[PDB]
Amino acid sequence: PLKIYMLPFFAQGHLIPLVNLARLVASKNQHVTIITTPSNAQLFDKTIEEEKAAGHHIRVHIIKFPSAQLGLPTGVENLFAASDNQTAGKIHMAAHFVKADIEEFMKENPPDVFISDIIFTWSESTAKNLQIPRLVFNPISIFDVCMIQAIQSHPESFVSDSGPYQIHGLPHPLTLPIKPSPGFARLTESLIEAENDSHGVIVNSFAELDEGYTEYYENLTGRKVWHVGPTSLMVEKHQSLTWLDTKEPSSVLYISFGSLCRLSNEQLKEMANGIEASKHQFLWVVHGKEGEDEDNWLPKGFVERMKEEKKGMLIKGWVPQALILDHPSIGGFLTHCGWNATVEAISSGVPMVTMPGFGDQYYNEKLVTEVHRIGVEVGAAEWSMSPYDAKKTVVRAERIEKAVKKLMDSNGEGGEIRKRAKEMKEKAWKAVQEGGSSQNCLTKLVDYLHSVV
Ligand SMILES: O=c1ccn([C@@H]2O[C@H](COP(=O)(O)OP(=O)(O)O)[C@@H](O)[C@H]2O)c(=O)[nH]1
Ligand SMILES: [Cl-]
Ligand SMILES: [Cl-]
Ligand SMILES: [Cl-]
Repeated sequence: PLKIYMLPFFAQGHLIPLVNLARLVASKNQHVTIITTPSNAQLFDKTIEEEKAAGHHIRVHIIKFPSAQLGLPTGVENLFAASDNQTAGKIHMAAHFVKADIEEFMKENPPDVFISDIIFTWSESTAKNLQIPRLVFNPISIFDVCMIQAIQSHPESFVSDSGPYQIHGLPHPLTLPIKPSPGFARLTESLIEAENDSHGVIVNSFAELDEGYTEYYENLTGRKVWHVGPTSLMVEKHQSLTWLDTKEPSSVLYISFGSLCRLSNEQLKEMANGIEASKHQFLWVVHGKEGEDEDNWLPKGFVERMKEEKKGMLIKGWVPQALILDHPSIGGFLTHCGWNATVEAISSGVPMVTMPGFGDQYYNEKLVTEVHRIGVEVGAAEWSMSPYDAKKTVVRAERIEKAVKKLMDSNGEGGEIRKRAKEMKEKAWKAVQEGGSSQNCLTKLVDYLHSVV
């Protein structure tokens, strides 16, 4: 059994995929330690207790979050607790400050293998000075870094002031309506750089989804890709459901952007008009609007006609999203294309209507709509690097209405996309089931680590 230390970054889209990888590797009779901070460990300690109770050798080593060095108040230890770019940048800076406590812990208790999130750039020098193999963990598909690199390597394609823009050199032709904003290629230098006797990159995706981009990346960097994901699938009555029980199969568009990527008042109004003009049934979940005048973010009397024509339901608060996406009445998912939303949509076979909000979501959109055609693209109006900055432009209602109609209408393109989405669901569960690509690759990874030690 190997001694494997796993270092997640302090963000939910990074933390939970790496924790799930930790549960998978522990389930293969390995000694796994997750190194994290107190507020983050309490997001999954109950799962760890259940794994320990099943005989799996998995534990959490607590390190102090550098709140004092950053001037952050206690309990602000992940991006979900940040509310502005300054705080978000400080949490990114925290990845550098934890280096001393982690290096000290590893010089005293050296493990056999060190697995660290892409962000901890110091992990390379730490593994060399301790003479220990290190693998990088990428919590999303390898397609994103490929799209980024293709953009970076073709600056002549983005010289025009107005789009569309062509992305060349990839397995698929890709287009962008808006050019990437300065700094779009952050947190990729560790992934794009060539190999220096690399043990590979662990990728939270599956081979079928990344097909072609796996080879593009390996050819570009020389580094092996280990597809072991989606790890959230590998480790496997609310009034909304009651309303859905009255609707025809695949007849309801589910709309949810969550809390981080919540839309502006002007954007919510454009959305309601486009959704209403689409004439399709909808389940719209909005966060952070309880006790606010609906006229501030909805058209006049939107909710009145919404219930009179029996078209839509608007929920202000938390909904069981996993059960909603599994309900047969849902026929579409309008969302921001975050990785977790993308994986959940795939796992439920639900086609997406893509409206990316910030960051990696513009690349996730293209994987969904232009590579795999398991969703429909609304059309971005602004490229934002941050979820907290207010957008100077808005996605107009006709674009939202046209995209919903394109997916939800029967006689057209939506039938193919709906069928492709159902087939990707089967491919995703097959990859994580017994004998699937990601289960086989996880076994080969652990075997390879044994021969490296
Ligand atoms: O009303 C809600 C909002 C979110 N979620 C779950 O919370 C995660 C997504 O949270 P959120 O959208 O806030 O995260 P973001 O993608 O914006 O970072 C997923 O597992 C969803 O299933 C949920 O169950 N109900
Ligand atoms: Cl996942
Ligand atoms: Cl917005
Ligand atoms: Cl295989």
